[PDB]
This record gives sequence, structure tokens and C-alpha cells, in this order.
Amino acid sequence: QDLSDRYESLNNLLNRYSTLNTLIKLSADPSAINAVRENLGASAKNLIGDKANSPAYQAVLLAINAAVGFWNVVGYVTQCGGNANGQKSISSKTIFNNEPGYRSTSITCSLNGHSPGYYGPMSIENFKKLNEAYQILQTALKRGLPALKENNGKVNVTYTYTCSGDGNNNCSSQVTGVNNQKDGTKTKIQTIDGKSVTTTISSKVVDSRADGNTTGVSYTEITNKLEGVPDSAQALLAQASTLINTINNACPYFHAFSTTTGKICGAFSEEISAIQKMITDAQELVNQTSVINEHEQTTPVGNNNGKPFNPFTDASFAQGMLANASAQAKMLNLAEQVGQAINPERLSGTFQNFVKGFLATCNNPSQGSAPGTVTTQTFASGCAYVGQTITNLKNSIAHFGTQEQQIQQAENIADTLVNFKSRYSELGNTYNSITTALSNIPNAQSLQNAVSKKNNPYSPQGIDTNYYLNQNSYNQIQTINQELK
Ligand SMILES: CC(=O)N[C@H]1[C@H](O[C@@H]2[C@@H](O)[C@H](O)O[C@H](CO)[C@@H]2O)O[C@H](CO)[C@@H](O[C@@H]2O[C@@H](C)[C@@H](O)[C@@H](O)[C@@H]2O)[C@@H]1O[C@@H]1O[C@H](CO)[C@H](O)[C@H](O)[C@H]1O[C@@H]1O[C@@H](C)[C@@H](O)[C@@H](O)[C@@H]1O
Repeated sequence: QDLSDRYESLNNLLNRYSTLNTLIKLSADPSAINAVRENLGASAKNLIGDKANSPAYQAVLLAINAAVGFWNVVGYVTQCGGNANGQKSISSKTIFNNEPGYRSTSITCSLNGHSPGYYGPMSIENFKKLNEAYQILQTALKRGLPALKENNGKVNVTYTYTCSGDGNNNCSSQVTGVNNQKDGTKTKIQTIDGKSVTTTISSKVVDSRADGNTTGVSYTEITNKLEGVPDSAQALLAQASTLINTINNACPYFHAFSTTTGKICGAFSEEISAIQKMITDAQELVNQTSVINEHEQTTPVGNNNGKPFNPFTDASFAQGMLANASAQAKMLNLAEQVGQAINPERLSGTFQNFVKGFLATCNNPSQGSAPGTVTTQTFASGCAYVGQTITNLKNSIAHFGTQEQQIQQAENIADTLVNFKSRYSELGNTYNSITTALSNIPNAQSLQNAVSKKNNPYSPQGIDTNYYLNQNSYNQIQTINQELK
């Protein structure tokens, strides 16, 4: 009926009025503002300092694990080969160790007679980039990711690959930088995510007839040791980004899922799309960290010398407090978005099957294997704890409800303080709208005292009007409103 709508609208406005009235009062009381500030600094600590219990940590971890896991699933079908500078080769076998190959802990790039590129074999230049990102990630994950507040942790990373076959120049001193291919070294300063890392490149030739060589051919083995690689959230998401984008940029031929021959960037476009979005949301989330750290909540507000707190003039801290609280809300929203992108309960079709049946599983034999473990059975499965990270992310979000409420409270109070005059007018304006709604309901003379107000020229806080709610009238209004229907 018409009248139900009038009672519903009025009940809602009375709820709003009462909440705004409370926001005004909270914003004029330093002991309440201080408790909300303290709760806000404590949630920040949680988000940025904790692991298991931080949705921010779990969302970063999930973005990283999705990328590593994607490669563990599709690597073994992805074709690679050729000689340096992305050139076609005749007989170049280049093997990368600690990679999820078909029944192997290496991937063999041995596609001869076809020019590397889009819908062809991945060039060795791209595989070298992909593989370095993958080794950094797997090494960092085995050791464990630091909390979002530790941005200067470091890891050492070592990996090896070999070249064999007549004319293979992917391990030549020209390409590696070493003094002598048979027995050589080169050290340089390499930039990774804006940091300087020391890199040591070693080269040796193992002759076909050397002791311990069961392969029946001569090969060159190249060792890359990176010391001091950054393992921060930021740096590892950059590596996850490099890994996924290098796969997309190369878009290589594969040869095996809903498709069993094609190009990786096509048959797996939906998965790539989700994982890029996860990395980007996680990076934006990590960017919110710096806003949080810049606006700390440790100092009590209010004047300490007897001056009553005046919200019009004594609230210069509120802008920082709003930036902080808004940035923490933003971190939660993004973390939730990382989770939604890959959660199999929200997916359908071949994307759901890829996630449940491949990405989120591990074929490694056993408490499962540690993170960063590659075995002869990894291929076609994620082996990156992706199923359990989805779960730990959903759970950390659900158990962060306490802090989510406190973040909301701080956003509301800080917004009020930043905009005090304007929020205090809005209270008055909500009053005025209620007074009209009241005047336009039937026979209801005894409800017209539901709100009232009084002048107070003496407020030491500039709060020259007091706003009231009559509890009886409110209750009656609430009953009447429920009783339709
Ligand atoms: C090709 C090839 O691998 N040639 C290397 C050779 O053995 C081969 C045996 O694998 C196989 O059983 O027979 C084949 C003949 O059909 C091969 O020849 O082994 C020798 C000695 O161990 C390698 O030579 C040495 O290492 C090089 C870098 C150089 O210092 C030599 O002076 C040293 O003796 C030989 O490698 C090739 O050597 C030539 C010069 O003879 C060129 O340097 C060439 O670049 C080089 O091949 C390259 O290095 C290989 C070790 C291997 O990684 C290959 O893929 C790469 O292209």
C-alpha cells in the first residue's frame, strides 16, 4: 500500500538520523576517537604484520601461487627451441633444470626446423626469462614469504641449464658473457624490481667421454647464481607478472583439457586473464600499504592541556586517519577480488575444470611435499598449494570481521571529522526531512514528537543544536511499519 511505503521510508530515515547523531557525538569525544584509532592501528598491524590471519598476505600468496601453478600445469606441453636471438635451429637441444617437464625435473627445448615466435616454439630468450622468474618464485615460496611489513628480505637463487647438439649457441660465451665457455665465469650487477643483485654466471663443457656423463654427448652447463634477490610481496608479484606475461607474450605452440593442440595464449586465455587480474589486484593492495604506513594512529587526539576538543578546529589528524582507514578497506576489497577470480564455486565450464582438476591439485608424492618442490610427477598439476590458499584466504577474510567493523567505524568517524560542518548540517537536514514525513502521515498527532531539537549557545565545541529521538514514538512507528503486511 501507499502507507507502508511512508512508514518504511520514515523508519529508515529515523535509523539514519539516529546513526548520524551518534557519529556527531562520537566525533566530539576524544576518548571514543582514541579507542577507534587504537583499533585501527591494531588492524593495520594485523594486515601488514601477520601471515595466516591477514587477508592481505593470503591474497598476495594466492596470486603468486596461481602463476607458479599455471606453469606447472601447462609447461610440459609447451614447445620451445631454437638458437639465440629467437632463430630457427637445426639441432639445438637446450634443457632447463628444476622445471616441470614430462616425467622429468627438466624441460627440454628441442623444437628444430621452426622459427621461434607467436604460435611457434618459445624462443630460448623467452624461456630464460620465464625460467628465471619461476626459479626465483619457487625458491622464495619454499623458504616462505615474509609479512607485508618486511619489504627488504632477500633470498639466494641458483639454477642451471645445458646446451647440446651441433650448432647450439644458447650457451656460447657471446650469449652468457663468460670469459671462456669450457671453463668460465662472469659476475655482474643485475637490477631486479629496482634492486641491485649480484649475479654469478658459470660455464663448463662436459665432454661425451668424461667420467660420470651418462648422456653420450658433450654439453655445456650454465649455472646462474643470484645473491640478494628481493623476496618482498612487491618483488615476488613482479616476478609472477613476468612469468605470466612472458607466457602470453610468447604465445607458444603446444601439443598434447578442452583443447590438445594450439597456442597457449588461446586455449588458456581464460586462466591467463584471471591470473593477470589477481596479480594486478594484489599489486594494488600492496600499494595501499604505503598509505597505511604514512598515516600512523599511535598518537592520542584531543588537547592535553584542558582546552575542550573542538571538531571544527582540532581535527587536523582526521585526514590521515581517513586515508589510513580507506586504504585498509581497499586492501580488504582487493583481497576478496583476488579470491573471487579463481574460486571454483564461482566458475563454470572448462575454467572450473582447469581450476578444480589441475591448478588446485598436486601430483607430487608425499603432509604433502613442501612448496617449491618439482618432481617427475609435477607436470599437469599446480603443486603450489592453490586449493588450500583459496581456503585460507576465504577463512582469513571471514575471521577479519572484527577488524572490518573497526575499519568501517574509523572511516565513518574520520570522514565526519574531516567534513564536520557539512556532516552536522546533514544531521539537521535529515531532521527537516523527518519532520515533513511526519507531518504527512494520518491521524498521527501523538507521533509528531518523534524527533525534536534544542538550541545550545554554550557548547565549547561549536555544537549549537542538540538533536533528540523520542523512544516511544520511534517504537510505535517501528511496530506500525512491521505490521504491514
Ligand atoms: C657439437 C658438439 O657438441 N661438439 C663438441 C664435442 O663432442 C661432440 C660429441 O658430443 C659427439 O659424440 O660427437 C659429435 C661429432 O659428431 C660432437 O663433436 O666435444 C668437444 C670436446 O669435448 C667440444 O669441443 C670443446 O668445447 C668447445 C666449446 C671448444 O672449447 C673446443 O675447443 C673444445 O674442445 C665440442 O664442442 C664444439 O667445439 C667447436 C670447436 O671444435 C665449437 O667450439 C662448437 O661451438 C662447440 O659446440 C658447442 O659446445 C658443445 C660443448 C655443446 O654444448 C654444443 O651444443 C655447442 O654448440
